[PDB]
Amino acid sequence: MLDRELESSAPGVPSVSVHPLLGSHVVLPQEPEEHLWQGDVGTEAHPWLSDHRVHQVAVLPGAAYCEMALAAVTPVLGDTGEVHDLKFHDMLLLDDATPVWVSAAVTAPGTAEFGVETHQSGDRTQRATAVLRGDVDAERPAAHSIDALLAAHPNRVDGDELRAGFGTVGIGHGAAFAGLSEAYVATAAEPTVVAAVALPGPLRSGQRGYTVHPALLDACFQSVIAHPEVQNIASGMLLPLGVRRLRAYGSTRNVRYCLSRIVKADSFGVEADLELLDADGTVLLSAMGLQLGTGNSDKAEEERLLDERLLTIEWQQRELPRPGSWLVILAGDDDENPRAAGVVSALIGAGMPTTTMAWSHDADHDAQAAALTARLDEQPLAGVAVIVGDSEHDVGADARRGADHVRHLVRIARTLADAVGEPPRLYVVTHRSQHVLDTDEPYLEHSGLRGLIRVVGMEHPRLRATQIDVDDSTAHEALVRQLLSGSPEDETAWRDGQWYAARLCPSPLRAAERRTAVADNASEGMRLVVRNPGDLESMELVTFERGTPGPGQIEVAVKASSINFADVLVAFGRCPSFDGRLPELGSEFGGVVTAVGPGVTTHRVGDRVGGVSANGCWSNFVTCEADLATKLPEGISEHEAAAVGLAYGTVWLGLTELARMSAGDKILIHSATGGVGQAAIAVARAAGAEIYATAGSEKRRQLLRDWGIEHVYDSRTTAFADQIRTDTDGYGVDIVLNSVTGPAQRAGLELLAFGGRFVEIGKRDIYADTRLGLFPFRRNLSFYAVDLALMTVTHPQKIRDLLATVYRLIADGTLPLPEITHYPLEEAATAIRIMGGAQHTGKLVIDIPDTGQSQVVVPPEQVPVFRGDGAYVITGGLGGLGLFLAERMAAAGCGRIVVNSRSAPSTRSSEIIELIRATGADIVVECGDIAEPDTALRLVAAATQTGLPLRGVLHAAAVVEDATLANITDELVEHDWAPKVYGAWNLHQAVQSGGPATSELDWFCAFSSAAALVGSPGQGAYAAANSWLDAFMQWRRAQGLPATSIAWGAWGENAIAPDEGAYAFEAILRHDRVYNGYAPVLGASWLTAFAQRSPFAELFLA
Amino acid sequence: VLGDTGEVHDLKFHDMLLLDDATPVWVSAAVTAPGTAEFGVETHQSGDRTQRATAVLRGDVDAERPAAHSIDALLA
Ligand SMILES: NC(=O)c1ccc[n+]([C@@H]2O[C@H](COP(=O)([O-])OP(=O)(O)OC[C@H]3O[C@@H](n4cnc5c(N)ncnc54)[C@H](OP(=O)(O)O)[C@@H]3O)[C@@H](O)[C@H]2O)c1
Repeated sequence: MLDRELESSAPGVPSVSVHPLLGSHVVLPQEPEEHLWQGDVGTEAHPWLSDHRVHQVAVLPGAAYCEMALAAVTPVLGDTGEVHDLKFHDMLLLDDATPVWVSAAVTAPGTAEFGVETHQSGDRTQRATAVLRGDVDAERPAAHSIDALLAAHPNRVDGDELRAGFGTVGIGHGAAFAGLSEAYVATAAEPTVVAAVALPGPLRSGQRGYTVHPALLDACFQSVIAHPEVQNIASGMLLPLGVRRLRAYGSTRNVRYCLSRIVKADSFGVEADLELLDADGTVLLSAMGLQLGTGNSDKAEEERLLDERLLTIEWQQRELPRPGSWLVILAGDDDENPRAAGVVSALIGAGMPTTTMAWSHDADHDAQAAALTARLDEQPLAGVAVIVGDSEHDVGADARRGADHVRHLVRIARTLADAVGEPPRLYVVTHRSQHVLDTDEPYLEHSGLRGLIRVVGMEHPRLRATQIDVDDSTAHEALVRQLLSGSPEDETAWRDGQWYAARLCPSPLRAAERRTAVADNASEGMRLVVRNPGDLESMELVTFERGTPGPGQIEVAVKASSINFADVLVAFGRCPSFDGRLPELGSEFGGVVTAVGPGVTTHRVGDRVGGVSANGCWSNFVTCEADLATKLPEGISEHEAAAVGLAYGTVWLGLTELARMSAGDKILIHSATGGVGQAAIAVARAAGAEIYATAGSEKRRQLLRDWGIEHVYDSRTTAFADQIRTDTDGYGVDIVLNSVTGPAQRAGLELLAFGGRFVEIGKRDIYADTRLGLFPFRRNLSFYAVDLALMTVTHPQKIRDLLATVYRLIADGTLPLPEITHYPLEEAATAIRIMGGAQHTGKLVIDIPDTGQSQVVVPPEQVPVFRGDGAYVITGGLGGLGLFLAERMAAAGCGRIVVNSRSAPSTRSSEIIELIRATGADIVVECGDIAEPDTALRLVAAATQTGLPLRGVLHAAAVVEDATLANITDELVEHDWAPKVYGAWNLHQAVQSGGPATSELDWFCAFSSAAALVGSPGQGAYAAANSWLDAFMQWRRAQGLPATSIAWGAWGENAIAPDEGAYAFEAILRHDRVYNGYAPVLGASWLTAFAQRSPFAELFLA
Repeated sequence: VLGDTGEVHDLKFHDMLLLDDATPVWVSAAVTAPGTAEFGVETHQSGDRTQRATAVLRGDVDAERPAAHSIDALLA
């Protein structure tokens, strides 16, 4: 509109052009040339950013920081430049609004430090850092022949096919990030990829002021994965971690191709060099040294894999929802079932024509099978309820009976499957078959049937194989309610009047699923720590092995320790440290020497001492250096010294030592109601200084006024400054014990006059690199930084003397001790909530229990598991997993490993045992059929023989005979059942039967199968044997004995690897969880098929 | 700063800013206490920072709109 422009040539709105990401730019008024941008990278501001998402959560791609760095070059360094050593730190998770701060600072001419950070509730989080360089030479790589390149790379890779592959590992690329059309490759020998990238149509409008659009640059990074050497080697989650050198030669608007080159292709990561070419082949941008990789740590990769692979069955309290003839059939005729009687009466009571069948063991099964098939063809029925009979506490009997039930349910299930018409719904009613409520002790016999009904439902889904695990107390009126409601639930249970329903889920927790113990407080190590800072509920009492001290160290028996404000920040994760590592809870202590390490003349055992250590002083025993402890004088207790130490030390150092607090001079004590505050008052009163104090609460301020201190102000504002200037007739103060921050720090410096002694104890502003204006220093001011924590490492003698001098002054009575409020170790979190909320006054002391009392404690991975002072037994050790585990255990440090297998050792097995015995650890081989009882005893006696107590068992012994329900013979059931169930019981008995050597074991593990859990068709007999063995472990745990079961997946020698399972096995044992299911889950065919068929795997579909 | 109606308190000017074709100035307001903020204008040239103006800002003050006058009566 030529008119609109001429009339608008007068009222113009004041606006300025900005970068889409970087946003508003400000150059700070300081040397060196320091720049600063503030901008939004939220999904509301930049919709297209929602299309890049890791694990279904929108995150900022690596490519975004690349653009930000490239963009920040020209304004800082007014020239053509590069971006060197660009690194991506934490993963930025995007919201509707995600403000981000970029900042570049000139270090040297033609060089500048770059950095993208994000600020949340005061806490800064660095997201990326690099170096900008302008001095670099204009070395534009020569244009390429797009025709020749594409001719040299004939093998085409589709973009959608590759982006689908990214979705499996967890990385999602939406419409915006689908720029990669297709990538052309050749072989692994050829290290290059010619990719056909292009910024999608919607984003072409939004090319705006981008050096390179991050959507486009990420599509180039995707192109690197199309290389065959990358696909073959690094078959894991590859995320960009950084870029060695980034330069833009021109506009990337017309980029149509991306030429990649593999520098290095390793299992850990992939390095590559990129070049963005236009249609002609001219280079527009180059990325040398693009580093991709498995996000963080090698050990953190294992921990993450283990979590995804684990599986557990969980029971949910459910209600029967919404809105034909029936047949009730039995499994024991000589046993009169009131459940069967009551069910038939309740179905007829509901108004359904019910018939009853009496199939029992030791009966003509071919004739009864024909009688059943006749009843089905005679009348069309809706469902068939199979009532399993319960005989009449002996497990031995229930293990033998459990086989007969499986053999009999196969006979019944086979005849229902072989139906001319539409098969009716099968309902199997078992008596306390499996564990649902934590209080339950499982009734076996029916334990094996849950694996069979799961396989029958998979082999023959027409008849929806449903299981109903009933208890004695429940009522038949509520049971038939389930049969007639027709809910699609396949695994169900009844405990009292409540209906439960199973559901498969991964649960790799480490809270209740971690070992527990009880430990003495006089003996045995126990320490207090936060498993994850921020949450005070995560404050745990952990165990530690208190070892011999030395050289030049001392073990102290702590009677008490303090709670400093520093220990609160540690609890919330807000504590700053020069080391970088977050310190341990408890800095100071007061105790009695336990042991003196070789060799120190200074300390003696039984000396009452107080000191410092780190390493957690909220524990019964602390090992501290001789440099950090001092004998307490007679005038003070362990608890008095534990409170005083740091508060008075910091003050002593700060006021009387650094600031040389003279008499009469005015002192400003910030937050004077606290520990350091009360200590400051004490020495200020002693020195004869005029006190000016501050405090947050009115109640807290009024306390200072009552303590006899005139001149009290608010610590949360900058009022105190002008108020003190008025209350001193413009003089101000002399000394300032600054615990406060920000403008209150600056205001405090501006306050003190001539004498000027600013003592900063507060670390926040130092670690934040706050540019402190030097102009107030024109009056001979003196700034003092104080970090006793650091001093304890750099000059421990000065800290020794500083503690020793305050313990002397306080014991002499030269200084009076402050308000001390004791807290038992248990209520430590409560003291933190109080201190952390500014509710407290004075000092808070943690009292350590000097008693013969016991306290419940948690061993994380201090668990023994594999040890040289203990023997081990492995059934099925001469082959399969057992031989790999035995070899791994011998290497892990095990004294005597008895290996068993009914067959003699093979030629390759004997060779493996020879090299293990050659490399120290002895391996005994005692053959036998574990199904026979004498074998279990012979094994146990052999493992103990070398003066070693049995510390663990492994039940890998197994037979696998697979057959379809139609051809599952009665003999084949006993073949698979015998080693798994009879061996497990004979092992259990051999352990109890054994003397005190066997009554000391740490674990009892049993290798189960994932086929029992899901229902792999054809297994059946093997599946049922495992479901009994899985329930047997929950029963063994219920009795108190240790017990474990690991339902394994598919091993190698997509499928579990050998060394992958070794870590999982060892890990599962470090934790107190009975059922563990290690199996490759990802997005497998058998899981996607199982999730859509039944609501048991509801959480897997999502 | 204070997303509301506000007063500017104790506005002081110090050194006389002489202007050139370019004279960059940095304004800077920080919250100190609630509904209150230290305001400050300054200029950095050759390494010497020069505070050209300062004040406090208040958003907690009450809108006591002075009464309107009679333009014509006033002129009489
Ligand atoms: N080596 C060292 O550098 C060193 C040694 C010791 C202590 N210090 C520093 O000195 C300070 C006091 O130590 P202390 O334990 O002896 O005294 P303290 O009074 O026990 O420490 C806590 C006080 O900090 C104030 N505070 C401000 N913001 C707070 C928040 N978000 N949460 C909780 N409290 C808050 C509260 O006082 P008001 O409400 O009265 O303002 C509270 O009483 C700490 O800030 C600590 O880092 C430094």
